[PDB]
Amino acid sequence: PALTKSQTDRLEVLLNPKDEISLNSGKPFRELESELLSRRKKDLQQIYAEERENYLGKLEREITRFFVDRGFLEIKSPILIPLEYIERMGIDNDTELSKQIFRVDKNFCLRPMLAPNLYNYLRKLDRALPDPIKIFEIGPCYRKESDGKEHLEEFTMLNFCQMGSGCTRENLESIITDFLNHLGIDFKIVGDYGDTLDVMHGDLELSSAVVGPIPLDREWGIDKPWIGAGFGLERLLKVKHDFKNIKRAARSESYYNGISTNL
Amino acid sequence: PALTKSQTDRLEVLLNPKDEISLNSGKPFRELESELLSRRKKDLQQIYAEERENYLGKLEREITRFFVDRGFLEIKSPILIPLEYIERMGIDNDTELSKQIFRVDKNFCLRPMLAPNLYNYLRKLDRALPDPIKIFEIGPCYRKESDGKEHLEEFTMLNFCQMGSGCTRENLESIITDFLNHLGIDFKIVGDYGDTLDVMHGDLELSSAVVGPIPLDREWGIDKPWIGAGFGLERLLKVKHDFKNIKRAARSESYYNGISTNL
Ligand SMILES: CCC(=O)NCCCC[C@H](N)C(=O)OP(=O)(O)OC[C@H]1O[C@@H](n2cnc3c(N)ncnc32)[C@H](O)[C@@H]1O
Ligand SMILES: CCC(=O)NCCCC[C@H](N)C(=O)OP(=O)(O)OC[C@H]1O[C@@H](n2cnc3c(N)ncnc32)[C@H](O)[C@@H]1O
Ligand SMILES: [Mg+2]
Ligand SMILES: [Mg+2]
Repeated sequence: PALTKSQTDRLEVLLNPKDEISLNSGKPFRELESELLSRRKKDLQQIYAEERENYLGKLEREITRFFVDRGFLEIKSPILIPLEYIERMGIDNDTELSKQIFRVDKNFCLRPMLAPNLYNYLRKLDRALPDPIKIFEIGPCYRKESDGKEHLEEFTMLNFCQMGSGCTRENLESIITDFLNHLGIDFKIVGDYGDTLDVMHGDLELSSAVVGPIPLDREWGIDKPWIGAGFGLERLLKVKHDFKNIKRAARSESYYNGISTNL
Repeated sequence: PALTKSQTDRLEVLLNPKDEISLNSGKPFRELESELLSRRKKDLQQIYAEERENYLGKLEREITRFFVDRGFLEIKSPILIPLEYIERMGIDNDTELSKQIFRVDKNFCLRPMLAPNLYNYLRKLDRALPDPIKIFEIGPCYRKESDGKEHLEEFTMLNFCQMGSGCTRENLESIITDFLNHLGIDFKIVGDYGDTLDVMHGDLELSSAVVGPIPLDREWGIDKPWIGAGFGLERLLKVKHDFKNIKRAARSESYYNGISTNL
């Protein structure tokens, strides 16, 4: 008897990429399930005995080393930010991204992006640090999505930026290229001062990158050239580990390093 | 002319511990301010030229290494959790901690603690990992406080726990002792199965620790012995760097590694 769709969904939860297992084979569900449970338990046992690191934490540490070694200051700014920051980012209540904001009190929200806080750091550090000013942050961001296969409501962004000298399109592309080649992730940069560039892996957007200046800058007290880009860590993990579903790369109680925890 | 209280507040923002500067000295405000601005800019310049690491990120990486090296699995679980988890933690709407929860939708909240998610991981991993099960998480937690000098609304917790064999009071105390002596933080353990222990630095609570089992366990499908403790990273930093105000240790736009960013 062929497998049901429910049975197949269950096995797919337990399936890891390159299991090299045959589903249309003849063996009963009970046996296919038991084999996969056995392998996934062995996977968790191996992690526990050997490395013990979470993929998302580990990627964050690897990205952090990359940017610190190339002259970028590590920032840790608030996750809960004023709603006023969202309007000052030019996100009107009429816009689609405005519908995606998780509001917290009358006055606050979960940040949907790193830009507002990094803008403020750029302005502030310009009074203390020599040109060029190079900073980055990694951390949680939040957007209400009709999520599915490549959007999470709770995700993790990297944003880096440089302000002052050396803020060219060529340098932005070179940093992106060095970064992704260091992680071992395949990509192409797609796009036409004011440039928006998308870093794609096939149809999947890994990053939006910007070559400033842009008019928004003056709302944040910024009047120098700048370059920057934002990457989703879960997307990077999804590509790197060949997960079919981005939920396998998320902060989660249902997956650990892409392995089902419902065993 | 003596300094005003406002002037003194301003200088205190710029003052770092062991500046060895004399305020009741005779020199005008303008000059004292200029000296401190100069030193704080030099501090940021030194960080930028040399290490480039944020203290909170760096402490997290150091704590992570400590626990991974001693057999604990690194967890990264959701920050946004179901409100049902809070009631199942035995936090009634009549309780004070219930007033402190940041609600997000009808159904979700920002986690005020790590326990509910770690409970779920303990139950799940018990089907896969050999006894004893040893896990930890580090990350953001949220409580509405009348904050002041030692509470933040947005803070960072470490929680570790062990379940199964070896779950004794002596072992819990030994792990706490090794951890704090590794960080170089002075402490005493204060307290009388079911034990609550507070780890104190003078009057400042660094941790609450628990020797299970306790009755709550069965709401989470846990029926084995366990031990665990939760530490605030910002409190640890405050003690370690001798900050007078915990805001200097927080995720912030006003302080970087305890140095004012308003220069
Ligand atoms: C100082 C300002 C600065 O430095 N600006 C430069 C940053 C420009 C860009 C600016 N940072 C920007 O916001 O784009 P995005 O909303 O498309 O998000 C960027 C990336 O986040 C990931 N991402 C976005 N939403 C999600 C989601 N719901 N789930 C998972 N990953 C996501 C995804 O990888 C996407 O490509
Ligand atoms: C599986 C369950 C488990 O493993 N349980 C063991 C954990 C027991 C204990 C359990 N984890 C517990 O919740 O106590 P707390 O609310 O007093 O918070 C603990 C610590 O967080 C810090 N802390 C708490 N609130 C704040 C704040 N508003 N600002 C800064 N630091 C804070 C502070 O260091 C405090 O000592
Ligand atoms: Mg985009
Ligand atoms: Mg307490």
